[PDB]
Amino acid sequence: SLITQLCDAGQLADYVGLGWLNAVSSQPYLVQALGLQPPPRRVDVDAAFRDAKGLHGHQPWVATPLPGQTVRALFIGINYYGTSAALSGCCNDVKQMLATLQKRGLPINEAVILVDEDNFPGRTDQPTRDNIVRYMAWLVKDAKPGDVLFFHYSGHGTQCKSRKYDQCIAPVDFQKSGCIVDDDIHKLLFSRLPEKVRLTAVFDCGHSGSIMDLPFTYVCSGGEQASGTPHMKRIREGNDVLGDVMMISGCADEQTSADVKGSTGAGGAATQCITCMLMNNQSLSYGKLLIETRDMLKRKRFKQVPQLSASKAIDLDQTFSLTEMFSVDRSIQ
Ligand SMILES: [Cl-]
Ligand SMILES: [Cl-]
Ligand code: NA
Ligand code: NA
Ligand code: NA
Ligand code: NA
Repeated sequence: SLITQLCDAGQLADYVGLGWLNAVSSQPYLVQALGLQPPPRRVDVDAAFRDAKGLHGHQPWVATPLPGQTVRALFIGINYYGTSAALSGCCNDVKQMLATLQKRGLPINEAVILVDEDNFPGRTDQPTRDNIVRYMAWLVKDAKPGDVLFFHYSGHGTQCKSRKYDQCIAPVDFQKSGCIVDDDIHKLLFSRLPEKVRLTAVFDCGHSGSIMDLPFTYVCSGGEQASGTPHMKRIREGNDVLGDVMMISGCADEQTSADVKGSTGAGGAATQCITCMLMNNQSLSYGKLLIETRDMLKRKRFKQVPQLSASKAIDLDQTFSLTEMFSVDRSIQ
């Protein structure tokens, strides 16, 4: 059962109290491009699920249980301290993610936190290639109808050579162990969910645009209005995802600029998008919330606009949530 009292297993983290909601930067940070990488070691999903046996998370805070549902979460933040790859804001993104989920009362049964920041309360382990792979398997391995899964990554996205380039993420030990290709992330995180499981995945990568091979997407570009009726669009033939996967990322505005012939930051946009969506206390639809969120990113000088991708065409009139299955937009084949 979920721990419902602070006297049950002792005191738990108060991330809001450590200033992680209100007293850390929510501004853009600099993300230098990593550059083209050598070929990665492709994932053996068998070995991943084997290495995940016996892994577990911990309950990060007390909250009100959702009847008929469990919640599992994996957070990955990578600053690449001391290297040419160093990023200032990725572990801070995870701080804000954790504090926002706590503030809003998401009842997480088990969380795993992979960050390279020292003295980070609740840190499970280092975000190495092998840890990311096995804990991705951990997140999805026990999934049953009604379950809710949450995934957050803030770190480098880049390209790696094949054995045409692949999009990939860089673990903290990428220099030794190589990157993880988006196809393998899709196979670990998305492909192995059964029906009636809900996942939300947030990828905060300054230089990717990748949508993890999902079949439907919606970009909340500059010409969208609250008085319009947005829809997702199909961008890939075929689909191997049974569950309800929703992904938040940032991408370039698809509206063509009126500039003919200001300052921004590329880091932190996806995290601000999801946290802004969660902090809005008015039970807005996906569509309306993405407008407000787009406006926040342009106000705060982020380079990116919001991108929502999914395993089904979500009716954007549906109320945004982390916990509910999608209402399908039947107009999108
Ligand atoms: Cl619950
Ligand atoms: Cl609709
Ligand atoms: Na915040
Ligand atoms: Na990068
Ligand atoms: Na598959
Ligand atoms: Na700003």
